[PDB]
Amino acid sequence: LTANSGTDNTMKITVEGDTKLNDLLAYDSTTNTGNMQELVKAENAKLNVNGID
Amino acid sequence: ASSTTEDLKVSTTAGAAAGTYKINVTQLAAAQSLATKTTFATTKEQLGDTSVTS
Repeated sequence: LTANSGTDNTMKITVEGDTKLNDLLAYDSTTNTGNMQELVKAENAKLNVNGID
Repeated sequence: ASSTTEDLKVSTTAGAAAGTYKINVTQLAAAQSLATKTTFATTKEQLGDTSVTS
């Protein structure tokens, strides 16, 4: 599962009504713990235009 | 789909998902080639025995 770009798009997933699936699909990005590993890490674009960051 | 390199070619079938993928290629497939040790004289000189018919 991939989200859009940026660090305001990190995901916190939960499955309600099912338990096996919740054991499969459950992540929390505030604490960086869940049932799903993280292949890519979110980032923001940083640039410098005429000395303004 | 579009790629930033020319060593990697990319095509898309029906059903993909939008996004950006970061490919690293580590190794390339090869194929086994076997060569006879005993080089011959002509491409019409007989190699197997002429006693057998099949």
